[PDB]
Amino acid sequence: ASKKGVSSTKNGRDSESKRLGAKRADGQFVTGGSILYRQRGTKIYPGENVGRGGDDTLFAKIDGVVKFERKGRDKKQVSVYAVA
Amino acid sequence: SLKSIIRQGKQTRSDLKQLRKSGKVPAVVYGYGTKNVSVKVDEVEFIKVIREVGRNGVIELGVGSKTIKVMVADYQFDPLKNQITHIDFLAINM
Amino acid sequence: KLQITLTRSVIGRPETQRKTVEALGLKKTNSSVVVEDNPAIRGQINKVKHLVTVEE
Amino acid sequence: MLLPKRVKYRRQHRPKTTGRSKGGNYVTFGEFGLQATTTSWITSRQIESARIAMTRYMKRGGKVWIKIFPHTPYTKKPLEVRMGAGKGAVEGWIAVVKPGRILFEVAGVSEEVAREALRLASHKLPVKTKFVKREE
RNA sequence: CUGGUGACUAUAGCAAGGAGGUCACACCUGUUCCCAUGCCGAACACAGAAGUUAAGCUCCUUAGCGUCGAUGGUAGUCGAACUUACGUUCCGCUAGAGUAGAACGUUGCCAGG
RNA sequence: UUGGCACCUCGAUGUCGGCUCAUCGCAUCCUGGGGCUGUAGUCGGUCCCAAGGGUUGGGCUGUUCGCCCAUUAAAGCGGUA
RNA sequence: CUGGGGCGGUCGCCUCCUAAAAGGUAACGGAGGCGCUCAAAGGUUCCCUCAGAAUGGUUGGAAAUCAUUCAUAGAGUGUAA
RNA sequence: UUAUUGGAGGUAGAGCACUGUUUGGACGAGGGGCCGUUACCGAAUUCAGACAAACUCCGAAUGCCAAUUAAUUUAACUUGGGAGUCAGAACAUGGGUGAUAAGGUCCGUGUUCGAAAGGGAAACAGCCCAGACCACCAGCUAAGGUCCCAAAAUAUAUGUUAAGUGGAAAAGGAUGUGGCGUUGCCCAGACAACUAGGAUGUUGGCUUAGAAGCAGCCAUCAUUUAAAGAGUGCGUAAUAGCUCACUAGUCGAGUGACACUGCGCCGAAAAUGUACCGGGGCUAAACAUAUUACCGAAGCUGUGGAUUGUCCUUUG
Ligand SMILES: [K+]
Ligand SMILES: [Mg+2]
Ligand SMILES: [Mg+2]
Ligand SMILES: [Mg+2]
Ligand SMILES: [Mg+2]
Ligand SMILES: [Mg+2]
Ligand SMILES: [Mg+2]
Ligand SMILES: [Mg+2]
Ligand SMILES: [Mg+2]
Ligand SMILES: [Mg+2]
Ligand SMILES: [Mg+2]
Ligand SMILES: [Mg+2]
Ligand SMILES: [Mg+2]
Repeated sequence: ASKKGVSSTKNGRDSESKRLGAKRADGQFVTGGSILYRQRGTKIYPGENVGRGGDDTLFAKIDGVVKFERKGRDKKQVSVYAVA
Repeated sequence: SLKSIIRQGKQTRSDLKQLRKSGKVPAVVYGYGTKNVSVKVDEVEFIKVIREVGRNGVIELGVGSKTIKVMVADYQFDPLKNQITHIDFLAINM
Repeated sequence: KLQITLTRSVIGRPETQRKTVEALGLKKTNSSVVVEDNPAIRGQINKVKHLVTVEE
Repeated sequence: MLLPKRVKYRRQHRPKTTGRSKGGNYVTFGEFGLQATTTSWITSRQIESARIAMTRYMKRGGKVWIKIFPHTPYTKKPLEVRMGAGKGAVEGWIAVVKPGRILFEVAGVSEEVAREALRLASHKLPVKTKFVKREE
């Protein structure tokens, strides 16, 4: 049976997905050090008691409740506040 | 240069569809001297009134007991059906 | 008080709807429960209303 | 033969064809228009055929506007090849048309001439159409 | 009322027109001193008080731009029923655009008036 | 037809052409009946109805095809592993 | 590996889209990068703000350097997105 | 699981503010052929209108993560003993690929099969209904049905269809038929038919061999009219000739156009045999909209029985 020659694709590559995004919910209690948000750049900024790691990961510095908040007109941040 | 309408309540999608099938046009009256009012008009009568008074003419809209002098602020149209689908009445100040 | 009866089967229905049928306390087809009316119950009913019959 | 002078991507996902016409549903340049009532891809070759038909009937008296443009390349595999081994090469260019879109408009002629010209045009197209005027 | 310093998604902005000065803020006068310019006392820094509201700055007017923005309707859509129709029907949710309209900021603390 | 797919069959579903024997479809090659014709006649062109019957011997080539010689009313096109 | 196998192509890592607004998600689906570089292109303190355009100006032109104005990011961010 | 509340995120839609794509105008910073002004105006600007998986000034429904959270429900997790599984399939839907091919292929979501018997779909794993512990010559229902095969309506009311459409298909074609609207003319006589006229400048001008209403271009005007086109078709080489438009008369009541819709018609040709309702048959026993019955499963209920749990509780 007749069979034609086929070409090749130069595509077929992709990197591993990095599981970015929110790691804890607004209103959730977290312990100090818990990662809050994985990101490239500052899509979300560190707020109160929140640090920004070398790769922009947002993390809690204290035990407390996570709160995602507006930051100005276009930006936002995430904060952690100690519970009473 | 007059036409009467009827107040509406809270209407489902089927309610609006049945209105348009019956041949009435939903509309909203708003502007000076009035609160927003949701109304039904009759499409044929509205077309006659618009032909008489022009696109920018003033219409005397019977809204319940009251009568309001309004202008057609805008309208939504269905060109596949050649059917006026919605109307906005702007009660103009005097 | 609401009398709720499972009038259609859960066979062939999504697992989420089956979970709601279970949470309402219904077991077999044509089984019934008597529950206190409130928004939570009404929400469960609304989720599975194509499967159940409600009597006040 | 219409086609973009260039595109960023030559190999594109084929467009969605369900739904209604997003825009261009009114005659806006001329007096009369040809309104689609069914859905189809419309090729540059079909556009050109319809344009020539209507303009030749109008005998250069009036003005014609093509309201749709074939932005989208579509590919096709080479003859008698098996599945796989990458996407095929660009075959042509199409405009997606859904009910309500005005395909062509005409001005500067009588309504009767416009009707006959747009009838001749519509017979070249893979969609059902209707003669439409400017609304007011 | 003025100033300093905060809070708030520009409803706070821009633009245009107009008013203001012993207090204060500036422009402004200088380069001895600390300090400074890849050159420049322009700037930064310092010393100072002859002149000016010209500009900044503050205040007032507005709706041209920017900002905000309904109601009503439409698109889309969860679920259900019917369906293979580039679908239909019912229910809930409900845009974007646009329209009316809002708006030439609102406020905390401190020191002076 | 050339393919695409890989669903039956790999503890076997024999594969081209010819011969023998056919059988069916009609989208009709001839014969039958019609319409139109840029159908004078004799001939033709094109389309419609029609499947009853009929639809050839040779040269070359494994060939099917195809070309050729000589006929015929005609030397139909396909399906049936 | 492979829409049978051979032949062709590919094999690890990064970015985007496909991906159905959490995350994840395939095909020999659509596009590109990497196997380094920097002794500062690192740390810290202080200071600063672009690209482009218009108008003037000598060698100097459409673009060199100088000046004013406008210019909200259209610049830059070593190297793909 | 639901309710309420908060939050992350950029899809559907939408839009054009960015990156690209693109259609018509307007105008042109500026120079050239041009004297100032009749290319290019490639620039820029500007008005309006469109396109996008890898565009976004915007932005859902859902889904997702949570809550000193309420209601209903019955799981959940840890550790250890034993596994099997690593060929999946259809259907529906969101997508890629392919050709908006495949009972194709590859991902997302759901159901069913696998591993599911029973009823429906003629027969038919994957569709629709529904999950068989056992027995009954009891009852109610589901999907689907109720003229006969074959259980139950030759049911009730109002319509549509004439095509066996129902019981296979498109662009397109058509005085099929029903409904709802708009609108022209008309007893100051409409539409059709019949009687008569249908003329003059003039064979309009050009072109052509010829072109005289009637090959093709330019016009498309005037006079008598009770009206008649520089002419609607046939005809001629061109004329001629016939005819229409238009008008008057006869007659006497309706007549034409358009838009949106329901149901039908043609387009429609394959091979063993009717053979594209399961059959007979059907003009309803088809279709649409309502209403009341009934049939219909291993679903549910009734009665008795088995086993294993739970709870009262010796008993049962
Ligand atoms: K067509
Ligand atoms: Mg397979
Ligand atoms: Mg065997
Ligand atoms: Mg035949
Ligand atoms: Mg025969
Ligand atoms: Mg294969
Ligand atoms: Mg995601
Ligand atoms: Mg979209
Ligand atoms: Mg699946
Ligand atoms: Mg098995
Ligand atoms: Mg019964
Ligand atoms: Mg019987
Ligand atoms: Mg049972």
